Amino acid sequence: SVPSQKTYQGSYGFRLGFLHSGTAKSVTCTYSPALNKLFCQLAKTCPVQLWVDSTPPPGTRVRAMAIYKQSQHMTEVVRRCPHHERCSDSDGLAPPQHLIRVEGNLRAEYLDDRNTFRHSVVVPCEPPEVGSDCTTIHYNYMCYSSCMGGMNRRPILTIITLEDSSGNLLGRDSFEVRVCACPGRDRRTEEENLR
Ligand SMILES: [Zn+2]
Repeated sequence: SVPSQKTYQGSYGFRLGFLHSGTAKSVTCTYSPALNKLFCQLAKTCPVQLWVDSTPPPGTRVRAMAIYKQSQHMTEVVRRCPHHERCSDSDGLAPPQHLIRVEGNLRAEYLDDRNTFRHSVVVPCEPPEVGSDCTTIHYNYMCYSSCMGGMNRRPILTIITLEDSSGNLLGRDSFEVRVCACPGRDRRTEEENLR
């Protein structure tokens, strides 16, 4: 099967937000609204904002999962390549096979689906810090888009779902991801191509 990628705000008005980081050659993570695509370096912090219109119930959670963007690859589980799954760069919580990690959240849980074999990482939905209007989750992507035997140059999407305590759907959003050495240059290039 294939997880849905349909944008759905739901009862709570759920959607994502991204910082405006620019495209200098030194940038480590940058988001393109025109492409709905995040460009980031290997294992670097990717701040993703969560926005809602109203407060969801206690026990609400936020899950991230990657899928291949191209239909002919959609049924294939997105996972780390044969090199990176064995490089012992564990943070003590994320399984070494998982592409997406959450940084600095001890309540993060990593799922290997018993039926689809797909990977995801899920955290409790938390209110903004005092003085802030949204909550930020810090993600890491642990393989390059180009990794042989892994993504192998195939584009992926990250799907973020807002879930109730049973795992039922409350909201959904998504964005394409390219993990690369020079996010600034590649974003500039792909945006120029689009024009
Ligand atoms: Zn890799």
